[PDB]
Amino acid sequence: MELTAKPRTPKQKLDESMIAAVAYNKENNVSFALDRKAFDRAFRQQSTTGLFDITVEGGETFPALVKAVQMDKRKRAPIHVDFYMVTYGEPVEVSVPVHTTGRSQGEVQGGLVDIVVHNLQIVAPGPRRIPQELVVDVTKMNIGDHITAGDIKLPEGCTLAADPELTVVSVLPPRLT
Amino acid sequence: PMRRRREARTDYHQRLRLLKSGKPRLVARKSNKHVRAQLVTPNGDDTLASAHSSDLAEYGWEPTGSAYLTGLLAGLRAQEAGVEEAVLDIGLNSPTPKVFAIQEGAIDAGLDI
Amino acid sequence: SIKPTRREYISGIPGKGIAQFKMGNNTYPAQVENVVEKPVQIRHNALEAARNAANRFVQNSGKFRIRKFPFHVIREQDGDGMRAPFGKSVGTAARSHGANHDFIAWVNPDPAVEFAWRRAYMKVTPTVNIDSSPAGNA
Amino acid sequence: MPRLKVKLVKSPIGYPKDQKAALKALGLRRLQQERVLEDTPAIRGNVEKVAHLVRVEVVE
Amino acid sequence: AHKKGVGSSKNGRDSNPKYLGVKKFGGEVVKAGNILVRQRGTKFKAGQGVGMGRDHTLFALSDGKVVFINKGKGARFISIEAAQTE
Amino acid sequence: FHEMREPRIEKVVVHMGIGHANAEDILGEITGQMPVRTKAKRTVGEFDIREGDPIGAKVTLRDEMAEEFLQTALPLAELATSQFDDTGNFSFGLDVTVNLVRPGYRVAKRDKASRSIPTKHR
Amino acid sequence: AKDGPRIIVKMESSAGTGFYYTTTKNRRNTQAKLELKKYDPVAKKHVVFREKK
RNA sequence: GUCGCCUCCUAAAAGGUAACGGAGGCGCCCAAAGGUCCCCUCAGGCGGGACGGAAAUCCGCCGGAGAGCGCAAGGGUAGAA
RNA sequence: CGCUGACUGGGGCCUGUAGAGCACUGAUAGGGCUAGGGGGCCCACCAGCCUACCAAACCCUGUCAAACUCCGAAGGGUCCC
RNA sequence: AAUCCCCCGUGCCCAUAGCGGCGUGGAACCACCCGUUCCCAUUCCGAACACGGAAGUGAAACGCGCCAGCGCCGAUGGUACUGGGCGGGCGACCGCCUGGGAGAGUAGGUCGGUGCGGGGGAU
Repeated sequence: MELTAKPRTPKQKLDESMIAAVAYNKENNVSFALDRKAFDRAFRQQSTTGLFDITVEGGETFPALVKAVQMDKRKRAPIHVDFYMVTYGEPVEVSVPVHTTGRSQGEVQGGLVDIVVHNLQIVAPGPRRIPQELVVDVTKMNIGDHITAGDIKLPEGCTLAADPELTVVSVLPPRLT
Repeated sequence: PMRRRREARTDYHQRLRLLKSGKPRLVARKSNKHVRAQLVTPNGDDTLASAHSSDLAEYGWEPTGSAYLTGLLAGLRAQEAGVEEAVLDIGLNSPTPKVFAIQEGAIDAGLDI
Repeated sequence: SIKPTRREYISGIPGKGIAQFKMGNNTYPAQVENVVEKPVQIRHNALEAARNAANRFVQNSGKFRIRKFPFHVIREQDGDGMRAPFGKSVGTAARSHGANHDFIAWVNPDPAVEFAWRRAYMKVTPTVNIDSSPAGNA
Repeated sequence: MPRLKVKLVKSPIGYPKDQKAALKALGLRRLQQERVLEDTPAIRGNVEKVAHLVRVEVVE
Repeated sequence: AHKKGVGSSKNGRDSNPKYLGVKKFGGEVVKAGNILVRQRGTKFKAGQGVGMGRDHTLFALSDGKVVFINKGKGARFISIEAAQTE
Repeated sequence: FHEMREPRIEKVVVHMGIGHANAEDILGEITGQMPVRTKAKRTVGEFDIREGDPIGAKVTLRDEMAEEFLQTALPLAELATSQFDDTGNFSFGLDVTVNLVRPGYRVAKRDKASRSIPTKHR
Repeated sequence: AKDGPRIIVKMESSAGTGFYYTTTKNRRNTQAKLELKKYDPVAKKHVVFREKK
């Protein structure tokens, strides 16, 4: 949303209210613009979890946003970001999240819980074609069970930029099973 | 391993053995179907198609003779250039009776080996 | 930064003796956690402990995860007196590099675990930083 | 032929070995005095390194 | 009349390896590159090494000397343009 | 091309070996390609602790030779089943094995582009 | 040298007379009264060479 | 306690420096690990069969050599020692 | 002896800490797949069966090293101009 | 005989050539091939090394092409570390001013590029 800059001035820039952030795209880049105030708001929403874009000179109103960056620093306040769009029908490198609900199985009865080393899902469905919020939770939880890649259950866009059997999300003893 | 330490069979380094010095790499490349040798001499040297089974057709005298000549001649072709004492090049296999053959060539070829 | 004699000649190859990592429960978004800023060969023991007392006060779901762990150690009085000092080991930990990802109180809506960790900081030693993660804490 | 005109300041008293040489080199006797030279990255360098040393002026 | 234990304490002594003559100086039929004595010198400079490329020593005479593996025995001649007709 | 995959011999051993002198001489007379290899280990599961002795006997025999043997030796063996192992190959008896030879076997011999022998050819 | 009746024993070898000898260290270890090889005494050159002493 | 000598680390990146600072080896040996000329392609893992169910022996696949080199380490390095 | 010297500019060639990194190695945590020990069940030469406790090794999420490093700068060196 | 397409000996650049998946070639080339008295030769057999020769074949090694899954290469903007200069905190240490500025991390790039000679293939 907006964000400007692109000359050659990171220090002061990298200072005050404007944080660096390259204009990255397949084939071309352009001095860092943006701002340490927009990043906020938007970013605050769900960086590489949905997507939008800003109007700098109406130039090229496109999506793709961030494919890297960091609040690095100790303090925990980012500085020096990466920005890449995608006006193509190739959209792959697509990492969008996936949520459950709380389906009661090991929890609200077994107190047991479940780790989700997954959460996210870098895949590649129908380029410029993804539900900013995709949910899938067949339920199940408790004892020494576990679910991961393999099973899963992918809708429409048949990608999987990923593999089978691997960090899905299981149920462990928040105390004992 | 480094390219030449995971494959097998060659000895190229037993070529570099003579590399050090002594003269032309009177290297004799074989392929049954025929024999073909050059003359890799030190300094990004080169060669002078000194002897080949095709150069002058491939005849019909098999191994024996072939060599016997290919060499000789070869040796003939070169000593016209201005060489003299050239180092041998077992290129490959053991100075088999072929090999040995060609070999003769050089020797008889008057190109000292 | 004086450190030890080697990873297998003086004292290197242990379990360091402690109480493992993970606790609490999952959670996809909710980013609930703790880190620091202080530098200190984190007092093993003190360490191990601390964190633990953490579980002692909570119990289940709240990433009682914790990303620390000592692995080297000091030494002192053993032998003659003060001069040519040989070495007698004791007390390993790990450098808390001037702040960083401590342990995580990670989960949907379960501050009943935030306060916890909280109780977890209180403890500890080198001050500590009370914080949230990508998004905050819900 | 950018001619450089530097002056003397903050006595190199006890300060880095070399640094001094860059002193006697560029041509640096008594204190707070003024000398000039051609750009010449050479002479240039030295002086610069000496930086804080004193003050450079583009003259002729 | 013996010696003890549980006192590791065992200082170490001296060496003296180097690249003597480093790369590209006035070459003199003398100790080329060093890091393995008994060494077996070579011809001119050396470029073979557990690194990749090679090293030239714009200095040429009889020969130099190796170090057993390190550096990378010489052989890729390189007398230097300073070896032509007077 | 059905003129490919369709087989054409390929090796085929037949041996023995005891924690030992000559017994292999009964081996020489039955064929002609003496096996001289040294087994070993260091325990007492037979009194074979000796970890560096000459007891391993193995009379290699592919093609040509093996033929005379596959022949004069294939009659006294009574089975034909199970003893059929994956890697197109198999081992029965006082010690004997023989390997298949589909068209995609050799390559696994090259020092270079050593195609880890695909599992659809073998 | 450090004379050590330990399989460590120093010896030489004549030159059929070529005259004198030449240096050598040894070890009964194996082949006792065993020790032969050629050289070249001030005597012309070469010459068989027993070692025993 | 300890003094000689071989290696690592310490040396901050040329070289090189204390510490009663860290850890570990040597006062052997090999007549054949000698000289060359000629051939070899490791450990291991997996799959198939004698005496064999760790752990061989052979046969068929996979392999910046992780085995290999009398001895401590470290460099080396199959092209090969 | 007389411009050669500390120093700077240029040009090669080197070292490879700090950092960082995990495929070499040794740690080490959350977990998945698995076989070793369990463990409860046909009574158990059964070596057939399920599964909540410990594990080895491979796989994902992670992390420490002076005597680890596929990676690699600050800089210092040395010959020439 | 002093131009391109191809195969063959073969060299430099030490994986932007390796792995592997499919494929194509045999007039020419090359191998596999056909046999084994004599040269030589296997600690066991002429499998490999090897001498003589057609038919047979492109299966295999092999050569050119397509495929990013494993690998290899790898910028820009960016953060650590720091040569030099100067300030804060008793404190482990923090910061500033000026030139140097990596790895990993997304883009993407790669399925070699290029020497000399020999056989042809282009009156």
